Amino acid sequence: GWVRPDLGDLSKVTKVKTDRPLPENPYHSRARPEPNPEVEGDLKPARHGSRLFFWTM
Amino acid sequence: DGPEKNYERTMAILQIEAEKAELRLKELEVRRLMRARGDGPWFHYPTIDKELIDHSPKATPDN
Repeated sequence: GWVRPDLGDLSKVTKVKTDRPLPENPYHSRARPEPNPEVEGDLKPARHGSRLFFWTM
Repeated sequence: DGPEKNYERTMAILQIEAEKAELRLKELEVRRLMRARGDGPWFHYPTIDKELIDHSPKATPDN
């Protein structure tokens, strides 16, 4: 009763039932480093300007 | 100008200059920490962007 699969059939992506649980950390990665604290808030003009030597702006 | 105007004009000048001087000393201290520890927005030398990585199943399994 075997029917030869048609052109293109064996290259299909199929779905399989399995009881093996999905691996949680397949790469065995360490915990990632914490990101640097975000800079937030409203942008305000610089206090007394550039403050470069004698410049007042 | 009377002595009072010059006196209180001096205080206004001194306040601004004292505030700038403190900020100048604070900026140097902040720069020293950021460059030593790399935990700030400054001296943030770029690393490779991880969105460049391809996470698709590869031609072979072990990778």
